[PDB]
Order: sequence, then structure tokens, then C-alpha cells
Amino acid sequence: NSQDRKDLDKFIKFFALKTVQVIVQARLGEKICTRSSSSPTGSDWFNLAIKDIPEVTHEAKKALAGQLPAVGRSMCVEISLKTSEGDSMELEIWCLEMNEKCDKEIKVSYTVYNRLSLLLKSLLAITRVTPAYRLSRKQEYVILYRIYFGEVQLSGLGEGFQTVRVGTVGTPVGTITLSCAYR
Amino acid sequence: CRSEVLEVSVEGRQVEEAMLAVLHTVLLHRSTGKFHYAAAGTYSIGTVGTQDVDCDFIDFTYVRVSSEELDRALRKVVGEFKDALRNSGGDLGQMSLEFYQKKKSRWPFSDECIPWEVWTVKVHVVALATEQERQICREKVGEKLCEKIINIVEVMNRHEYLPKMPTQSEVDNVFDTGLRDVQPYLYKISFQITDALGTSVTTT
Repeated sequence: NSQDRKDLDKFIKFFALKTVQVIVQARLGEKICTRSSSSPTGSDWFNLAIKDIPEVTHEAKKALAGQLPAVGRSMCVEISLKTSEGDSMELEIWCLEMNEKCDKEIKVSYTVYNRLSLLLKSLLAITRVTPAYRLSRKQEYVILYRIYFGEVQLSGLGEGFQTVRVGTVGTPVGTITLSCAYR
Repeated sequence: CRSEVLEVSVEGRQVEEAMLAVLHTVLLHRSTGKFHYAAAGTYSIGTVGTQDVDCDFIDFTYVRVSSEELDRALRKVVGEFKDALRNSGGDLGQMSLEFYQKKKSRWPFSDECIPWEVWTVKVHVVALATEQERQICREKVGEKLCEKIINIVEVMNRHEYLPKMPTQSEVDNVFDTGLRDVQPYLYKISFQITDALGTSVTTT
């Protein structure tokens, strides 16, 4: 069980690293396009071609501080807008929680691994069908991103924000939940 | 075998992109990297690429797997539906995307195609007459397609059932291994121009 969780920690770590890439690249103003490979490389996580932006990797690792989501401790990617006036506005908070309840029957490694791959595919899809997407590409305005870690605070979204469930994946340590709250 | 039905009300020119948006979204979730088997029975899994598709007739962008041949296959049968829709008229069509496994059967009976999941997108085409028609339509169906993709993701995340991983000989009973850059689950795309059925009882 010790190796399996060492593997699962790695899977969750790189899932979190990769969701931050997907979310930020989708708020990047330009279209994203990667290529499949029948002869892949050893760093195509979850059988998906997601190019890491170093600077984004940096503060994904500074935010996590070498830690992983858990109880009451959930990773958040905040997409914001600074206008010509300079007043900030919280557009979306992307939330990767790690619920308490577990799935002791789900067989690590690659059941979880393959289901996290599907969730990154769901995340690629949902990241283009929220209003902050079309806003981030129609470019006057600028988009800001920021990653932090703990309890989630939805206050800057304003009263009445909507939420989108991206999906969930159950693991023996708890079930991951990926969602978004946006104004 | 589970079924999901979606409806879109779209202008005539936007029917192709709206369908590609639905089909690709489903197939992105219903495919994996290609399998390369070893004689020992193990296999490696290739990498899937994805790319953004900007719609012109709709203010909308979807994500499809970067296979150029899969896109050509769907654009073709989407065009078959497009042509059939305009050849017919009035009392309106629907396209279906179904996933199935191939089961072996004793001679003489040929192999059984057993659906585990089917998607039907019913299409209502509306006619437009000013230019404000076209522009506000470009906005309106884009917002509608956002709802659809969100609903597709939220049924896809149910993790209801999926066929078990095939062995080297069973692979062509579960996957479409005929493509270069992705192996979808074995799928079938048929369409159908239906009639319009009224409504009986309120139930007020």
C-alpha cells in the first residue's frame, strides 16, 4: 500500500499542476493546440499533451509549497480582471477540493490515473464554455491569475455567482472534486 | 444501454459547427491514446492532443482531439445530415452517436454490436430575415452550446459504465483502432429526419 500511495500522491500532484496549466492557458487570450503522439515521451501526463509554462509551474509549486489537497485544504485558481480604471474584479475561482469520503474499492494505480485523465479532458472543455473564456480572448481589459491554498472564499465573486461542476474522481484517500465559481 | 438526448435551435448555416461541437466534445471524452501491444500482453498508451476550434457562424469555441482524420470523418457525415436537412423541409432532424462493443457469436451468426451508450442531438432549424437575426443568433446559440457542453461533461462524469480494457486480440471489439492519432471507442454515427409530433394533455 506504500508504493500505491506514493504513486497516487504523484498522480494528484501532477493532476493539480496540470489543472493549473489548463485553467491559465485557457485564460491566455490565444488558442491552445497540441499534437498527439503514437511514440510519446515520458512526460505526457495522463496521456494528454499539456505544455507546462515554467512561470505558472513556479507559483503552482509556491502556492502548494510541496503539499497536496486534503481535508478543508483545497487548491484555488483565481481568474481576475484589472481594467483601465484599476479596480480588481474576481471573475472565476477554480476549486480543486479533496473530499473526506474515500473509495477503498477503486484500484490504484491507473483506475484513478485514467479517471483523472478524463477530468482534465472535462476541464479543457468546461474552461471554454464559461463567460470568462470569451472575455479572455476578445482583446481595454487584462486577465490576472493567482493560485492559493486553504479554505475557499467566494466573496469577491459578488452576490449570485453561478457554479459549474467539472467532475469528481474518487480515490482511496478521498474523492477529488473539480469545480468553478464565476460571476 | 444509457441514452442522452440534446436539443438545439440553430440557423441553417450554423448546423455543421453546432454538431461538430457536440460530437467532438463527446468523442474527446470517449477516446484514448492508441495502444501499442507487446507480445507479453502488456501495452503502452499514446498521447492525445487537443486543439481549440473557433466557430465562425457561432460565437463559441470547443475543444476537439487533434486527429485530422477523425475531424474529416465527422465533418463528412455532418455534411450528409446538412444536405439531407435542406433537401427535405419543415415537418427538423436528429443525429445519433452510439458506442458499442463487438461480441463473438457461434457460427453461423455474425458478431453482435452491443451499444452501451448513445447520444441523440435533435436539430431545429430556424429561418432568419434581417441581419440582426443573424448576429443575435450567433450570440444566442453560443450561449446555448455552453449549456450543452456543460451538460455533456456532467453526464460524462457520472462514471456509469465503461467496457473493460481489451487484450491484444480483443482490441477491435472495443476500440476503433483504424485512426492514426487517437483510438475512439467503437462508435456509430447515424442521423434521421423525423416528423413533428404534437402535444396532448395539460396537466395544468
